[PDB]
Amino acid sequence: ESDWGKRCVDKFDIIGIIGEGTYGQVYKAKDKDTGELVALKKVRLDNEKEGFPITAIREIKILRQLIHRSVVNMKEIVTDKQDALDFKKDKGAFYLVFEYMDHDLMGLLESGLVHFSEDHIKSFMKQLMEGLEYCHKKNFLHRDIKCSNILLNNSGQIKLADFGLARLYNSEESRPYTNKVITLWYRPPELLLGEERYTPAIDVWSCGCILGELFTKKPIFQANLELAQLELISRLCGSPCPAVWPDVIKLPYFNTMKPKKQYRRRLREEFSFIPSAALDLLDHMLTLDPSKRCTAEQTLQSDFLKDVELSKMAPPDLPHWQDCH
Amino acid sequence: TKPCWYWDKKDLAHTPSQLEGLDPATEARYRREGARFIFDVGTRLGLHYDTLATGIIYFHRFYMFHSFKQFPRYVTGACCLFLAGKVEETPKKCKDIIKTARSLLNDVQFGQFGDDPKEEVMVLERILLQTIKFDLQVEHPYQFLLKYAKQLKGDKNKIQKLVQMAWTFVNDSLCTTLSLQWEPEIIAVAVMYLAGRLCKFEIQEWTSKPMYRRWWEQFVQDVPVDVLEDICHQILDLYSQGKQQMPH
Ligand SMILES: *[C@H](CC(=O)Nc1ccc(C(=O)N2CCC[C@@H](Nc3ncc(Cl)c(-c4c[nH]c5ccccc45)n3)C2)cc1)CN(C)C
Repeated sequence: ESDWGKRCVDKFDIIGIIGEGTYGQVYKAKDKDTGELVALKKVRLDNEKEGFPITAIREIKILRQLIHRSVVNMKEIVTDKQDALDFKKDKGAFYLVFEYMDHDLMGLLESGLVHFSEDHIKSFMKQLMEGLEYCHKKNFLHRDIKCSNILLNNSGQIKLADFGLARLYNSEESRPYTNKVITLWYRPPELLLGEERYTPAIDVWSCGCILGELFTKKPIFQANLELAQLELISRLCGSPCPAVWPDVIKLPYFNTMKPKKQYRRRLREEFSFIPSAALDLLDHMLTLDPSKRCTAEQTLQSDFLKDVELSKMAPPDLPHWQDCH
Repeated sequence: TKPCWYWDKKDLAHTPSQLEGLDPATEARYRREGARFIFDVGTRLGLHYDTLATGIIYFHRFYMFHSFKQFPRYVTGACCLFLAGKVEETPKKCKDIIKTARSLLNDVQFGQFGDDPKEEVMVLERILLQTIKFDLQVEHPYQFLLKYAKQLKGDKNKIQKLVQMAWTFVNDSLCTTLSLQWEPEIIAVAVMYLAGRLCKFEIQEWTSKPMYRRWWEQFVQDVPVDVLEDICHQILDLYSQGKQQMPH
C-alpha cells in the first residue's frame, strides 16, 4: 500500500493514450487484479538533463499531503521492468497512478451536447469549493484552475486535478511568489497587474470564472494578451481603482496597464439571466480586490451552496464515451 | 498510507552490509564519511541546511535496504544530494555535484564514480526513489531547535550559546544513524539537553514552569530521560576516539 515504486506496470492493461501532459504521455488502463480504471501519467528519465523531472517531484510532494473526495489523489507509483543483473543498462520509466475520470469540464462544454441545470451547477460548485477549502486550509495554492483541470465522472463526482504547478503558502507572514501563473482566461486582476505576494484569492477568482462559464457555456474572459485580458475583466467587473481596491496603486503595472476608460461594474446586468443566489456568489467571487474577494469557506456558507445535500442530488445525463479525438 | 522509517538497536545491527560481513565499526565509518561528503559538497555549492539533511536522510535510509559492498558510499551520497536539491527546491546541475565531488575526494575515492561519473549518479536515482518509496517530504531537528528555543525566556547570551551548541550537535547527529532511531522533534530536544548539561545550564528555569525538572515535556510528549541520555551518548561517542573537539 505504502511501498510505492516497486510494483510493476504489468499489473495494469493499457487501453490507450488519453493525451499529453506536462512530463509525458497519459494512458487509460485497467488493473488486472481489481478490475479498476486508472490514468497513468508516464514519467520518462533516460532522456532529460537533470534526471527525474522536478515538476513531477513537486506533484508527488503535494498529492501525498492532500487526501480529499473532490481532489484527484495519487494511488501509487509503478515502474517498467528492470533486466537480469545490470541496473546501469536498465533505462525504463515510472508511472503515476490516478483514479480514472470520464470527462473534463472543458470537453463537456465544447461539445455542446450537455446542458447543466441549477441543481447540476450547485453540485459541481459545492464539490469544487470543498476540495479547494481543504487545500487552502492545508496552506496550498493550486495556481492553475481552469475547465480542463476539473474532472468529472459519470456518477456525478467532481475532482480538482493537476497540482503540477501548486505551491505552499505562508499565512503567518507574507512572502514573494511566481507572478505568471494560471492560464490567462482564468487569471485574476492582481496577477495581471504584477502582484508577487498573492493569496488563496487567486484560486477563488478562477473558480468564479468557471461559475460564470457554467451558465454561458463559454469562457467569460477570453483574450490572448495580459492587457486585453484586463480590458475584458474591466468591462464586466469595473476598472480597477482605489475606491474599489485601495491597495491597487501599490501594484507594478497599475499605470502601464490601464483600460480604455474607467468602466462601471455591470456583472449583475450582463448576468441577469442567472439565478439571484447564484448571481450573489458570482459577484463576490469576481470582486477585483483580493482582500474583499470571497474565500472558499465563505462560498460554501453562501445561499447558493448552503443547503446543497450532495447525496440527495441525482447524477446528470452525461455523454457515455468519446469517439477518440 | 505512509511508511515507517524507524528501526530498533537490534534491527540496526542486522543491516544489509552487516549481513554481507561488514563489521559495525566499518559501517559506522562509511556512514560518517558519506554524511560528511554530502555535507561538504552541498556547503561548497551553497545549499540550505535542510537540503543537506534531506540528502543525508535519504543516504541513511538507502543503506537499510542495500549493502555498502554493492553500492559505493560517495556515488550514493552524490545521488542523494542531487535528488534532495530538487525536492527542497534548491536544485543543482548533476554536472556541478560531480565537479565539487572531484575537488574534495582523492583519486581512490573518486574511482568509485567510474568512467562516466554523471551517468553513475543518474542511473542510481531510479533505485534511490524506489528505495525511499517516493516518500520525499522529510522534516529535520533544526526547525524544532528554533521553535522550542524561541519559547525560552532568560539570559539571551546563554540561550544563544545553547542554540549554537545544539545546532552543532544536530550536524554531528547526521553522521550517525540517529535519524533512523528517533523523530526530529526528539533529537532537537536531545541536543538542547546535551548543550545545557555541557554548559551547566538549568533549562527548566527558562520555561513557563520554572520549578519542574522535565522542561522538555512542554515540547515533546512522553519521552523518558534515558532516551535523551542515549542520544547524547551516541553524539558524544563521535568525539571519543575520533579525535574531534566539541564547541566553545
Ligand atoms: C478512445 C480511447 C480513449 O480512452 N480515449 C480517450 C477517452 C477520454 C478522454 C478524455 O477526454 N478524458 C477527459 C479528460 C479526463 C480524462 N481522464 C483522466 N483521468 C484521470 C487523470 Cl489523472 C487525467 C488526467 C490528468 N491530467 C491529465 C493530463 C492529460 C490527460 C489526462 C489527464 N485524466 C479522460 C480522452 C481520450 C476509444 N477507443 C475505441 C479505444
